[PDB]
Amino acid sequence: GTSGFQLRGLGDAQFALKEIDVSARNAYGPTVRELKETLENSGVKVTSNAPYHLVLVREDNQQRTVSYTGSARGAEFELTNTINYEIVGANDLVLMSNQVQVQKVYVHDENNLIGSDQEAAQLRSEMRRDLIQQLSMRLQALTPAQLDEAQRQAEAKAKAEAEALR
Repeated sequence: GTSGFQLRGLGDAQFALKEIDVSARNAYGPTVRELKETLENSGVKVTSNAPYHLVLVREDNQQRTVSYTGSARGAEFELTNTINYEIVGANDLVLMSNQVQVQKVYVHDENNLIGSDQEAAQLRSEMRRDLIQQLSMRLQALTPAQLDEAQRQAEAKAKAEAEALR
């Protein structure tokens, strides 16, 4: 009677990358924080020792008036968020760089002439979702091959300039 058999029920899935470092450049914000959480909770292990580094360079957040499309006194507010990040491989060399953005608009009522300004901060709670959901996704559509080649071609270019000079 042999019973050298294991169980089943593997729901875990494999990804391209399996380890990645979550870092930020110049201070730190919520974005880099939720990144680490979302990546960890998606099975990804985040280490300091990862071969590829995600570094978020800056986080911008635009509040401005779009004015009313007409001759009335409506005029709502629009919010554009821009999160810049870079993919650093080896030698502190940049493999690729990208920024993600989200554009929301605020509901402005005449009765809420003042309230709309106070409510505008309430959206901010939800804006926090947008960034992470869409930002994270790029990390799934990056493959080790793209990262490896991005280093290689960069090494060639950076060094080629050195060989060209003198």
